[PDB]
Amino acid sequence: QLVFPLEKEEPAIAPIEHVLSGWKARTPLEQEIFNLLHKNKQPVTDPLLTPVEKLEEAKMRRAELQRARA
Amino acid sequence: FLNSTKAKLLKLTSSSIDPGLSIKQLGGLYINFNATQIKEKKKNELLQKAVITPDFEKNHCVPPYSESKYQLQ
Amino acid sequence: EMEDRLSSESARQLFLRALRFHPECPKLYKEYFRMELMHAEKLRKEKEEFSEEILKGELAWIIYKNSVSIIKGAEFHVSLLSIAQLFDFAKDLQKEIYDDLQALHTDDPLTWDYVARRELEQAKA
Repeated sequence: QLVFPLEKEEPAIAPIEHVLSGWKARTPLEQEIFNLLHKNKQPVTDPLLTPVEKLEEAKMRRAELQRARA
Repeated sequence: FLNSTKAKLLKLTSSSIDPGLSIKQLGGLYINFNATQIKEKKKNELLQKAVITPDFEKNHCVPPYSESKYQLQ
Repeated sequence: EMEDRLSSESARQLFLRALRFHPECPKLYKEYFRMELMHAEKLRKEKEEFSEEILKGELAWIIYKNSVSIIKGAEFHVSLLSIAQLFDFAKDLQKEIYDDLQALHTDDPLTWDYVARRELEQAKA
């Protein structure tokens, strides 16, 4: 059996964690919390739960993922 | 089920997050997970639609038990 | 997300999005205030096993100022102090909230009552 179109399609329901990435900040509450986090080290989103679109900064980020998994 | 977290098992906070609505305030879950409310309602609604009614003794002649379709038409 | 999946980041975005749908819900603010203080305790326990500003409870304090501005009520203001007293760490946060009670909220009986009951808490008789 051959199915057309050949290109695959993503599942219908996104599992929350993918949806969390799309949101940005417009409320003054979000701006202050957003600003205080980036001036420090803490990330906004969970790296392992939230996938990202498929040099040294990538290497240290991979180390952060290894620690978060740990 | 409503509030049984593993953070309760491994104490990390003084108090937990409180949802305002509770299961007991609502009708409750439809299923049981250990060793019926709709069934009483269906029974009670069916009971209300019965030929035996208040003033059943008052009526002098009982309505007929069954009628042919031709007579009803 | 928090108590089971242990992801503080996911719980934060769920709370922040929730306030955009319900800007005036006091229940959402109080639980969001509680959640960040829960996050701070996990970070204090994280340090003992092995940034400074959040560990002081500053990130919860930002929730305090904005929620007071949106909801101008004494009972909601006192309520945030009730959760604040529940957390033993960052007593200064309780101290900052308690001082703003009398200064900001005046001409209302409830604030004067709370100070009275706070002083309340054969020789012993």
